[PDB]
Amino acid sequence: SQAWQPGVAMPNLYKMQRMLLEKCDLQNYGDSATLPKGIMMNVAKYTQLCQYLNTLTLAVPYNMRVIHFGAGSDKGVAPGTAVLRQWLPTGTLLVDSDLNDFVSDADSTLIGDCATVHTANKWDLIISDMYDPKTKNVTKENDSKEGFFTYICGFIQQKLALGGSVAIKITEHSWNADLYKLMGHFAWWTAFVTNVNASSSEAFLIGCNYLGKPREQIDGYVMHANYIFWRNTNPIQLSSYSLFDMSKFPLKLRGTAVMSLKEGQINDMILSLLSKGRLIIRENNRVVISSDVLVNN
Amino acid sequence: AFAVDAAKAYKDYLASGGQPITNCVKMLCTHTGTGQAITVTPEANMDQESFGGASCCLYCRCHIDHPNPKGFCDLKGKYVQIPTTCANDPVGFTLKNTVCTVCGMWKGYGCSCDQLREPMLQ
Ligand SMILES: Nc1ncnc2c1ncn2[C@@H]1O[C@H](C[C@@H](N)CC[C@H](N)C(=O)O)[C@@H](O)[C@H]1O
Ligand code: NA
Ligand code: NA
Ligand SMILES: [Zn+2]
Ligand SMILES: [Zn+2]
Repeated sequence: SQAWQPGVAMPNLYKMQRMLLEKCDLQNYGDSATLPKGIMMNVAKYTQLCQYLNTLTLAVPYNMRVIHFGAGSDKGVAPGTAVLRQWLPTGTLLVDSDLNDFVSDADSTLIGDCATVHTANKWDLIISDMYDPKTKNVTKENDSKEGFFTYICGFIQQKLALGGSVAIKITEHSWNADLYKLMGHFAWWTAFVTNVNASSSEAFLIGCNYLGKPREQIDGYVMHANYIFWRNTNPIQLSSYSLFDMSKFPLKLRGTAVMSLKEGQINDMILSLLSKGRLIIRENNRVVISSDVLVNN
Repeated sequence: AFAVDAAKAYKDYLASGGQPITNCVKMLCTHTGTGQAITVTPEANMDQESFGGASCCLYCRCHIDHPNPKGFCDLKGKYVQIPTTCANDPVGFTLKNTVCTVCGMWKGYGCSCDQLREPMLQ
C-alpha cells in the first residue's frame, strides 16, 4: 500500500500523545529491500528522502543555498551529495562537510568536526546524515545526545533563513531533545522513514518553513518516545519500488522570493507567506564558509 | 622536469590485471536521457549508466592535481554517462576516452560527426 511511496511520514496524531520511552523493536528488522543493480544504499535512501521532500512546501529560490552535514563515507565518496546535486536545480549552491576526508560533487567541501564549520551567511536548506560511530559500539541509557546535535540546533537558530527547511537524520539512539523542540519553530514538521531502510529505527526529522520562533512548545523527550511508539506499532514494509520511476524526481525551481526584512518587520502576513513556502528571509551576500584548523606541534 | 603520470600508471595497472577503482557513485535515472558524455544532471540513455562525476575522476579519487594549468576538473559537480559494457570501470573509461567538442558525445561511443553524410530526410 504505502510500498509504492518513497517512505512513510509519522501521522500527526502521534505528535499529540504523551508516550513513555522504551526500546524500539521493529517487526521487519534484519530484512532488506531489493536495491536496483549497482545502486548504493545511501543513493537509494537520499533518492527516497528527496522524492518525499518534493511533496512538501519547500522554498526554492534562484541561487538556492544548501549545506549537507555528514556527507562523507568509509568509501571516500559522497553518494548523498551526488543525489542532492541531481535533485536540486542546476543553479543551486551545495556545500557538504564530514569529519573524514572524501571526494565530492559539491561546490565546496569542508573536512572536520561540524563544530569547526563557520559561515557568515544564512542557508535555505540543511541536510544532515551525521551519525556518531560510538552510538552503535557502546550501549547507554537512551538520553538526549549532545555532540553534533548541539551544533545543528545552534546552526538552525542562527544560520537558517526564515522559510528555510531541514532534514536531520536521527535513530532510536542518535537523537536530541532540543532538536525536537526546534521542530516546533517550523510551520510544519515530521519524522520520515525511507521505505528502503524501513528495517532501521532511522528517520529524517523534517522541519518545513522555519519561522524563527515556536508555533508549538514541544517536549523533546516525550516526542522521541512518540516517534518510537509509532515505529513499534506501525510496521513499514521494506520497498525499493519508488526508485524505479525517476520521471518526476527533480526539485521544481519555484523561484521563491528572497527578502532581507528586519526582525521587527516579521508580521502575521509574512509568517503566513513563510508557512506556504512562498518566502525566504535573509540577505543575499557573498556565500563564505570555513572550517577551523586546530594548531599544535 | 619530473612529473607523476597517474593516467599511465592506472592503465598499466589495469593491463597487469589490477582491480578497477570501485565505489563510483551510480545514480538512479530514467535512462531516456540525451546520452551526452558529461552533463549537469544524469542523461544516460538505454545503453548507458550515469555516475557522480567526482567519483569517476582518477585525479579526484587518487587526491592528486588535475593535469592542466588551472587544475580544473571536467567531471566534479557533473554526471558522466558510461556505456553499460564499460560501467565496471568508469575511472578507466573517462581516462581512455575523449568527449567530442562538437556534439558532446564520447568519440567511438555516440559521436556520429564522422559518419558518411546521410541522404536528406523530409
Ligand atoms: N561531529 C561530526 N562532524 C562532522 N561529521 C560527523 C560528525 N559525527 C559523525 N560525522 C559523520 O557522519 C557520517 C555518517 C555517514 N553514515 C554518512 C553517509 C553519507 N551521508 C553518504 O552519503 O553515504 C560519517 O561519515 C561521519 O564521519
Ligand atoms: Na539537478
Ligand atoms: Na578542517
Ligand atoms: Zn577530478
Ligand atoms: Zn561529435
